[PDB]
Amino acid sequence: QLRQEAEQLKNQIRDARKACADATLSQITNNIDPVGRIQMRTRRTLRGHLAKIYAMHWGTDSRLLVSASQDGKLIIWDSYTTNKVHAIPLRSSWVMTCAYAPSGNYVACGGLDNICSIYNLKTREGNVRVSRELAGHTGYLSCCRFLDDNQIVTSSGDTTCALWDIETGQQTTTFTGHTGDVMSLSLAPDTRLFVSGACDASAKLWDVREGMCRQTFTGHESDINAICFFPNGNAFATGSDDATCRLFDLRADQELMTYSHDNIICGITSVSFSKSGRLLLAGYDDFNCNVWDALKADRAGVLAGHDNRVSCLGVTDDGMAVATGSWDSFLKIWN
Amino acid sequence: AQARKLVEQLKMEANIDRIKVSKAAADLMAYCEAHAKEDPLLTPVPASENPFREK
Amino acid sequence: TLSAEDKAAVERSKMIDRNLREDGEKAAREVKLLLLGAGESGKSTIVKQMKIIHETGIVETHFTFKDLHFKMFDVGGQRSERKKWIHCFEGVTAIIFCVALSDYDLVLAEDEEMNRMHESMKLFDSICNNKWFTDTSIILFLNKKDLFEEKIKKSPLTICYPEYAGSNTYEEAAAYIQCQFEDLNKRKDTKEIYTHFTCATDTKNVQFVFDAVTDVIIKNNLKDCGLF
Amino acid sequence: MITAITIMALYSIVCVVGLFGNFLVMYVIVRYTKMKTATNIYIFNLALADALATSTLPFQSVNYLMGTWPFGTILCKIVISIDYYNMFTSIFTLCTMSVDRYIAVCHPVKALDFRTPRNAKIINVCNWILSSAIGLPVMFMATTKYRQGSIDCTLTFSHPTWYWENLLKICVFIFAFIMPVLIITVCYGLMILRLKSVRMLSGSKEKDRNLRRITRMVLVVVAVFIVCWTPIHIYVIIKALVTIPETTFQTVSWHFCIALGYTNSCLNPVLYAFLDENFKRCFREF
Ligand SMILES: CC(C)CCC[C@@H](C)[C@H]1CC[C@H]2[C@@H]3CC=C4C[C@@H](O)CC[C@]4(C)[C@H]3CC[C@]12C
Ligand SMILES: CC(C)CCC[C@@H](C)[C@H]1CC[C@H]2[C@@H]3CC=C4C[C@@H](O)CC[C@]4(C)[C@H]3CC[C@]12C
Ligand SMILES: Nc1nc2c(ncn2[C@@H]2O[C@H](COP(=O)(O)OP(O)(O)=S)[C@@H](O)[C@H]2O)c(=O)[nH]1
Ligand SMILES: C=CCN1CC[C@]23c4c5ccc(O)c4O[C@H]2C(=O)CC[C@@]3(O)[C@H]1C5
Repeated sequence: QLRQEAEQLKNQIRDARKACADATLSQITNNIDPVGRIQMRTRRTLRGHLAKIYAMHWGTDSRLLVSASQDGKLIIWDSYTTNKVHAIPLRSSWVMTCAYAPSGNYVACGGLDNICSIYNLKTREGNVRVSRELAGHTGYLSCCRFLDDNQIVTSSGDTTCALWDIETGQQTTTFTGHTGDVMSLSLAPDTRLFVSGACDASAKLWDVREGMCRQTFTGHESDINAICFFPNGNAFATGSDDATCRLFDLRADQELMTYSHDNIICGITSVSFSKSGRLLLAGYDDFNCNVWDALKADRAGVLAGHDNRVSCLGVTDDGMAVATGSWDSFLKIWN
Repeated sequence: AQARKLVEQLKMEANIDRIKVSKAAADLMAYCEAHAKEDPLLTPVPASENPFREK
Repeated sequence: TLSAEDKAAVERSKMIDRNLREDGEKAAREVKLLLLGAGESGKSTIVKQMKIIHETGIVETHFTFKDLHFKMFDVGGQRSERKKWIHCFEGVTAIIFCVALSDYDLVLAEDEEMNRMHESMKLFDSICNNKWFTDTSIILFLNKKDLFEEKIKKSPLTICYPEYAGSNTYEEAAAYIQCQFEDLNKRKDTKEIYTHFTCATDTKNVQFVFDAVTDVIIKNNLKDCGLF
Repeated sequence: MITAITIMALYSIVCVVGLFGNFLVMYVIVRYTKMKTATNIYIFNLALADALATSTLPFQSVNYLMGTWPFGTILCKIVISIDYYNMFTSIFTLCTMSVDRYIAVCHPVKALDFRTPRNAKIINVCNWILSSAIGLPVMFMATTKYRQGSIDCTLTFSHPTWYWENLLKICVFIFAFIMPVLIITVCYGLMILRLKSVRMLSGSKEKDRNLRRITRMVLVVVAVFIVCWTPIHIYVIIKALVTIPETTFQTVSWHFCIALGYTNSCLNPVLYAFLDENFKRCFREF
């Protein structure tokens, strides 16, 4: 019935993208100066996790981050002095995401319990306690990012993202449209769009203002495990299990660059950009992260020293730190 | 029910603007070269102002 | 050279390390168990039988028995892709795999064509022969005793397996189901399926699972001491 | 004649290979693998006792060679004290490693909390303290005496010498030959019976092969312990009981007994660390 016209509309979209694609990224950057041999060493190491760390997030003060692990502990790391600020006992032993507020007043975490827990960090009593229990999904909460101090956008196991009013504890819009289990999302710097990648090998841009999808990028093969916006908000990179990262454009809609090596087969768990955006650090699954030149697709360096799977990655806002979490219970701050 | 929804959603998605990929890639290149002096990991800084002093 | 604020930060981090060490010592003694099976077979019933005698998301149940603290991980509320969250259960002590004996001829609720027992067999295949459960022994609780008795006194078992040659008695049929549900694993030296038929015998269930946990704890201690 | 040269060769080769093996064990237990488990701490302490015991061998070897001790009273005082000290520390670390394995196998629910690196550390602390508590009498009571135009520094005793030397010799014998042997035999026997009866190690050819390997390594450990300790302890007790006439045969018997008692500490790293399965797993990593 309508499947044939849907298929020819697919073909029309691909034909429009082919016609609009006139020169690849690597053709114009053929004369750019490469970053060359890069070398980075472990300035700090945050020891104190006793189980499998799955995700972390930085802070906008570029000093305090938060980490989560299988033990059920939410440890706030002072990356300057390598200290512990808080230890929040999670009610769920299974978490694979956490978020840190730009205001710092709130912290979030979620996992196989399908519920996002919110804890208050600047409570008048001086301790940390639950403030709102954001429930309403039907799948595991695989990513969470604070839109601001009163909103969080979350990607869940029920193939739908959801903006959340943190005060009332209810959603305001639902981002249905994934034919596959969504894992990661990333927020635009202007905080009006967010792109989320799912297991159907497609990342979708969404309008945060009303709750509608704008593009879909189907370059990858297996399933999307990571995603991160560019600092200008007009591009993003996707991590996935097909041993390849991909850079996309929100406007040109094509696939700009591919980040793969024929000598590596394992998947990619986390991606984050630097300030300039020339530096994309993809946490691989060969026990280390990989430094990628985001214009030449050249592996500039390697970030080795992890005893287990690399689970999460994040570059701080002022770009002085590469915080790598891992399954071997050791965070490593790099510079 | 989902088939007509995806058809209408992707018909709405199809009729959007697409700027030339040379222009977008040049804008990405310009953003990268215009912030090269600001990125600490691309251009390393001496340990005087570095907040990560090993001990 | 540390000021008062740095001293307070160091003391707070030390206190957090102390409470964290106590919590890790508490949590390195607990016993972790993981429930699987088909959506109707046996998992909520066995955890309901468990909770009735000692007292969405993951359902948890904690209890004590012979000065050993156990844990229940019922993942029945995870209506999603099993592949992307199965790696979160590496450090579990043992797996309680609940299947149904009387599901060999029952037709699955979707498409009215696929068999329930063969679907449970495929699930057991994917769970036994994945990269995350190799050193973890799988307990198997072949439930639905009386229903299986009645349905094999009424109907032949050859409708499920078109190779059955034994009589329609309970012992030979249950032995056939057990051995065919055992030999499917591709690695028999390390994996040790401790099978136990049950319907409502609460005392035997906890003793059997404690025996299996004690065996895998013995194996872990033998790995720790370097003997094995 | 030439018997002293063969004794010198035996002492030299035992000391050299013991220090060689102990140095390899120290290097591989520090740099390659870590000491975050109870058994790693126990093997490290055993290697410490074995290296410290076998370093005093060339001192006694040149003591026999020159027939005199030109190294002063304080040096052989600390040598005798550290010899008794190292012999008890090696004995007690073997005994406590054995009882740790027995607790691990036969008492697993209790070993969930009784087997921690902190508990291993405090057991080693109590080990070396309880060895010091009996090596302290050997400290001040050892002295250098003069006899027959030669210098030797066997330790003396109090004014009633006979029951003092009898009591010290029988205390050393009963402790370091009834505490180790009986406890290690009963503990490894109970462990190997319960390890025969377990479901993981019965019902297949590979399970029986693992059973055979575990019983074999236990038997080799107890066998080399007995072979290295019995011919010297009873020789000491019969030299204390009756007066053996001075003959080259009894002197080379004494030297062979000392050499075997040090071959014990030579072979404990080989049969405790090189045969350990976790150490072999670390070996195959490179
Ligand atoms: C040298 C002799 C004569 C003096 C007595 C020293 C004693 C108290 C020393 C010597 C060897 C030491 C042990 C050597 C190794 C370790 C492992 C380490 O991770 C924790 C401490 C521990 C367990 C030590 C405890 C204290 C110890 C037993
Ligand atoms: C239990 C097994 C290992 C056998 C142990 C053998 C030991 C105890 C044997 C081997 C050689 C023996 C010595 C050989 C020679 C002599 C000279 C003789 O005029 C008196 C006995 C005496 C001094 C023996 C004492 C006991 C001795 C040291
Ligand atoms: N006669 C008999 N009935 C049994 C037995 N065990 C369980 N049931 C029932 O079979 C239904 C399946 O739903 P069930 O809860 O198992 O689904 P699930 O756990 O996968 S979510 C439950 O209502 C149970 O009362 C048994 O031995 N004998
Ligand atoms: C192989 C060295 C072990 N030694 C410990 C101390 C001593 C010794 C041993 C066995 C039993 C003892 O009572 C005893 O005291 C000592 C003695 O009288 C001479 C022999 C020893 O140097 C030797 C073995």
